[PDB]
Amino acid sequence: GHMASMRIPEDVRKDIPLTNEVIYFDNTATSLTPKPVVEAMDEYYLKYRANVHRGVHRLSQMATHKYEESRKIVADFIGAKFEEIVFTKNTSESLNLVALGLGHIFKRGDKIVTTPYEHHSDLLPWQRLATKLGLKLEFIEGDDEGNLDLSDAEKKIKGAKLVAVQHVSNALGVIHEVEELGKIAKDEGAIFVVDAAQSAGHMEVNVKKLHADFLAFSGHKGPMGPTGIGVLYIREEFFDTFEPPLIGGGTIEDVSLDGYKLTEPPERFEAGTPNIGGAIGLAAGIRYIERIGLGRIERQEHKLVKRTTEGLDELEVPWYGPRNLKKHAGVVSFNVPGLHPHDVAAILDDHSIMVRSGHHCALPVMKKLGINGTVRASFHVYNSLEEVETFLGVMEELVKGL
Amino acid sequence: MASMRIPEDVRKDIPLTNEVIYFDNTATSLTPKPVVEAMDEYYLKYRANVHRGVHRLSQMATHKYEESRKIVADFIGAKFEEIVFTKNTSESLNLVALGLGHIFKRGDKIVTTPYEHHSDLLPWQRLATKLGLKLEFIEGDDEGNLDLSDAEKKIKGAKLVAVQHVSNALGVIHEVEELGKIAKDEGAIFVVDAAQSAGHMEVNVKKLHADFLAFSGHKGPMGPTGIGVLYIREEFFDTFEPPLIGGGTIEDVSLDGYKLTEPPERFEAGTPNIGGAIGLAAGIRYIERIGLGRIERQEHKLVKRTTEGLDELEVPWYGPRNLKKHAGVVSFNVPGLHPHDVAAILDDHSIMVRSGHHCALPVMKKLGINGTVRASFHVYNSLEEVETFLGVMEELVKGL
Repeated sequence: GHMASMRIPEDVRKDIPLTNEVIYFDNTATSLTPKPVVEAMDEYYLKYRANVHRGVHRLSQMATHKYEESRKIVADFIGAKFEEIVFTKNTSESLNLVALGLGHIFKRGDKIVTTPYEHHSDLLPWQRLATKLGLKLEFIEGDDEGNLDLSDAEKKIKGAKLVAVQHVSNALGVIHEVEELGKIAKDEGAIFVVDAAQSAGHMEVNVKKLHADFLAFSGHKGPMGPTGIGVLYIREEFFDTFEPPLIGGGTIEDVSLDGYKLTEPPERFEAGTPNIGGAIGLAAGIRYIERIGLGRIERQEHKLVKRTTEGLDELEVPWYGPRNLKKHAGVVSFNVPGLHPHDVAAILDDHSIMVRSGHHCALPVMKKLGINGTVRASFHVYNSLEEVETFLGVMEELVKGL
Repeated sequence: MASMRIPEDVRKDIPLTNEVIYFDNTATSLTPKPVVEAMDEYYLKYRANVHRGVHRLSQMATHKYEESRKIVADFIGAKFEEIVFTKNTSESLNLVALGLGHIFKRGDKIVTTPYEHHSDLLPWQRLATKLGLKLEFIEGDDEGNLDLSDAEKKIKGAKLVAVQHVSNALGVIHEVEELGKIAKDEGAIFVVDAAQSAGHMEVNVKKLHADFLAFSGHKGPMGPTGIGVLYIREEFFDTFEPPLIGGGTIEDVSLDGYKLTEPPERFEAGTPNIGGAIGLAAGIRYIERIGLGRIERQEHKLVKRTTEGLDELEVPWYGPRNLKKHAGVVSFNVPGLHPHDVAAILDDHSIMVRSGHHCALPVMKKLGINGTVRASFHVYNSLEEVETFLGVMEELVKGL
């Protein structure tokens, strides 16, 4: 897992056939998958297929070893300990598990604080908890670009029980000052939860630097892994507090008809046969990312955002999110005046340019901006400035087409 | 179905069959190349998120994801909207218990079997503890046979009944049709753990009288890991509270609240295991080409010869002696040898089997044993393999 010499983006594109067929700017929805990751999964399926849990036999020994290796690889990627990594199906499961597993700690009137730009998965579970338990759900103030008011964050966070924030917005591309928010939460004694679904694999994600108590991410996005695998980081300090929401096979020490005994993390939290192929694929993605380097990925994406946003300004096409590109990830949301985003996306698709349109599972963002949705181009290290120029040529013809 | 030799033409698609004698199918099945091919095709050729995005990749992924759900629905006799994707059976079962929790009142009763896998036991125990419910177990014998009279007595007044279709530790095939009729007569919710029956024999929600049913793609259906199914009968759509909510489960949201969408999306939070659903559908299509009939027949042959062969060697084996009630699972013990040791020796001969409690401690405690060695099959296993196995077991037993 060390960086290698390589040409970006050429050397990455070589491993991804779809890059030869379409201009894929829908990375926020899901990334394209490199051949080495598919080969790693295929190897499991065809060469060492077996359940884990240290079955006596050789195949289970090899699957168990690779599963464990994958969990270590994920731990190392985010700066956590092996035992603090739990595998889930996606970020959404991970976040819901936090709310279910911590539900018992709240008293009527306690406070939960989040941002107004959260993806539905990092809003709904907290709304349900607040409604059921009579809690206060408060939102840090921010502007239409996604920039949070840190003075308001300090006020809001004081006396909060739990703070949940996204690292990067999937609709705006704003990169929040998570390290600062985490500091405020820990200085105020609040539990700090981070939705890293749009940051992981696109920039540094480190639990210690973020002051995270819980952190969630999805394999299928930035990390260039498969679908059906997500991660939930649980800081060891919460092992005596967090109630496993899902229990059963693989989570126990002892069981009888009258009760049962739970084992230790991380198995205590992983009920049933895990997504063994998916964890292996994710580890593979992470290794692939490590070879490239998160610094190269960040830098490439910034070049793409810079040219895209500048192009759109030359076309008088309004774009959303921060103007300071230092705080803008590889996501450019925009709109063509007079045209519904779905129509724009359709035109782009006719030109083999894949973008997403709509509310992006972020209705409160759309409502705050007073818009119905946006068109969204989102990048990864394999996207090229040439593709951005094709895109801008198409948007130019669209715009002139009135 | 397609004309093919069993097990030879299935074996041709599973390279591992050339390396080992795989008798740990109840843990997980081996995966045929066409299932891996279907998933690779998704990853390399139409990789995208679903939810009907405008772009062509999303249109194709969405089409294939919907197709996969229909294939699953048809495999178990359900409707499209009643099929919810989960990571595995365990998640499925946990979701039932969490999603129905609100309907219970102190003193209501849940009934299950004493042979349940932990995943079909612990969620009920927890629910019973949290809410102050009665959790009762149907009496039965050491072979796995339930006492249907006692079942009648216990199910009366029950709010919810949960049973496994087939035991992963004993191989017993329960009278699920009969139990479900009883449950429905008594006004109880009927939940079925089909993890061990799916892909090995017919599983039909209408015949079983299921209100909820769970299974795992990685077992009998010859699908990938990380994909499970939770069937929710339409009658419960507005009763079942979705335990996981978020992306993809809504019609509208605002800072002050939300409204959920319709099933099945209402119950599937976040990006689904698209790859895994497509793989599972591929496995179900592969199974269907073989035909469940031919699967069940091939397995009965292997069990018959195995159980006869062990009888010859005076090696005790567990579960029903009546083979019509005995699935493709044979648990046993070699007297004077711990099951892990038997498994290790077998492993030396390239025969893969599992040993231990099989996530069924109550079975082991009921039988007065520490665990068992367990050989389990699928349609790709052969009688020649069983003979090789019996050969190794004979030599072993002979080391008096």
